[PDB]
Amino acid sequence: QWALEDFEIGRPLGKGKFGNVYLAREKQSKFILALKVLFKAQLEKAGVEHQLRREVEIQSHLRHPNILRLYGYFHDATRVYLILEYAPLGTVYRELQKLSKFDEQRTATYITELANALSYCHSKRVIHRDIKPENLLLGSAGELKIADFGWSVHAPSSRGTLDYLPPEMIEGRMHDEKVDLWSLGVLCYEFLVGKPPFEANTYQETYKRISRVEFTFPDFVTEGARDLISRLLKHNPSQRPMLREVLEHPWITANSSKPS
Ligand SMILES: Nc1ncnc2c1ncn2[C@@H]1O[C@H](COP(=O)(O)OP(=O)(O)O)[C@@H](O)[C@H]1O
Ligand SMILES: CC(C)[C@]12C[C@](O)(c3ccccc3CN1)N(C1CC1)C2=O
Ligand SMILES: [Mg+2]
Ligand SMILES: [Mg+2]
Repeated sequence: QWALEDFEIGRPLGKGKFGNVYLAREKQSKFILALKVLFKAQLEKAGVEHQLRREVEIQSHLRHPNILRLYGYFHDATRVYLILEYAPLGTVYRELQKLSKFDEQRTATYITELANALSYCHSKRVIHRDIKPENLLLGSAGELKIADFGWSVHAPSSRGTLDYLPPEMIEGRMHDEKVDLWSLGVLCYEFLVGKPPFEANTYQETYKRISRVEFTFPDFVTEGARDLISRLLKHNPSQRPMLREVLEHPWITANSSKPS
């Protein structure tokens, strides 16, 4: 159906490991969108065909305002093209670099939107497994949108930076929905502080800090945020709260600008 000739390509939006993402306009409708370009040789050498199929399959059937739409795909002799919803306000990653850290209200609002999207996913027993700032995008009204479903699967299951991964996943053990709850805790901390809680200089040390759950709070982190973050970052996945508990947490309801 679709081919390259149906699109006018514009400025580069961002780069990933495989993805090279461009602004584009569909010629006949003038529909503005983002084109994620992937190199077949690279996908082949890495052997990640199965991940790309999951990305296309999962994300094209999901329908939630806080989840980035994927409309379709095509391919030519050297490349694959994913047709995505364009997110005009950029990444949460960029916004964090701009401001250093977020206040409590901005943080709590992002966490609610995230918890809302993750709740929809887990209801279908879909787990994302790669929640982090560069994969969280912003809409025209500044609303958060989860993207990059390359690592997602159907729980239960086995299998760059370790910073967002829970102990059971890094230790090669088995995992479920609770992995996304650990990542949610890591994100809440990084939003308020400016860096992720287990960050270190080497892969080897980061691994040690994650598996031992070694993190501390700066003085300016309030009691409420401390309580929520400490509940999310439990070694034992079953001890981690449910998304409903997160959305009803006193610190969240006191500071968030959006509902569940
Ligand atoms: N729909 C989009 N709108 C705006 N920017 C995007 C969009 N998709 C991706 N980007 C930018 O391109 C980067 C890489 O995209 P991503 O799909 O995460 O690739 P990868 O799977 O290689 O990580 C993102 O971090 C973001 O900066
Ligand atoms: C025609 C065929 C060879 C294929 C199928 C493929 O696995 C795939 C997977 C998800 C989405 C699109 C496509 C494109 N067509 N693949 C990419 C190299 C991974 C191809 O080149
Ligand atoms: Mg990505
Ligand atoms: Mg990916």
